[PDB]
Amino acid sequence: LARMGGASIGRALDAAVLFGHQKPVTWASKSLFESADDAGQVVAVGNSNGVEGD
Amino acid sequence: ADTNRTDAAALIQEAYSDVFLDSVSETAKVIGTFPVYNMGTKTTNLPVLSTFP
Repeated sequence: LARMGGASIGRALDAAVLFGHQKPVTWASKSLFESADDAGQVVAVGNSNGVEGD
Repeated sequence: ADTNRTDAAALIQEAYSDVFLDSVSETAKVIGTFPVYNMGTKTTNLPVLSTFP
């Protein structure tokens, strides 16, 4: 349970920073996904066999 | 009027060869491939973690 308690907190921090999952409302910064998404810096992978470069 | 192979026949022994004679071979692989545990009884229990916080 000591190993489990520690590891549980590390996982919850990553998910907040990267994707904003349960991000504290007092964190004024955008999460990494949200920062890119609001900037429009998003690339969709395609199904072109790379003919579309995607 | 001649001594042919059918007359000489009792004098004509055949030979034997081992060139195509092999035993079976052990082809089996799982005991060589995977981990082996020596059991001392019919059953062993193996506990595992299932869920966490």
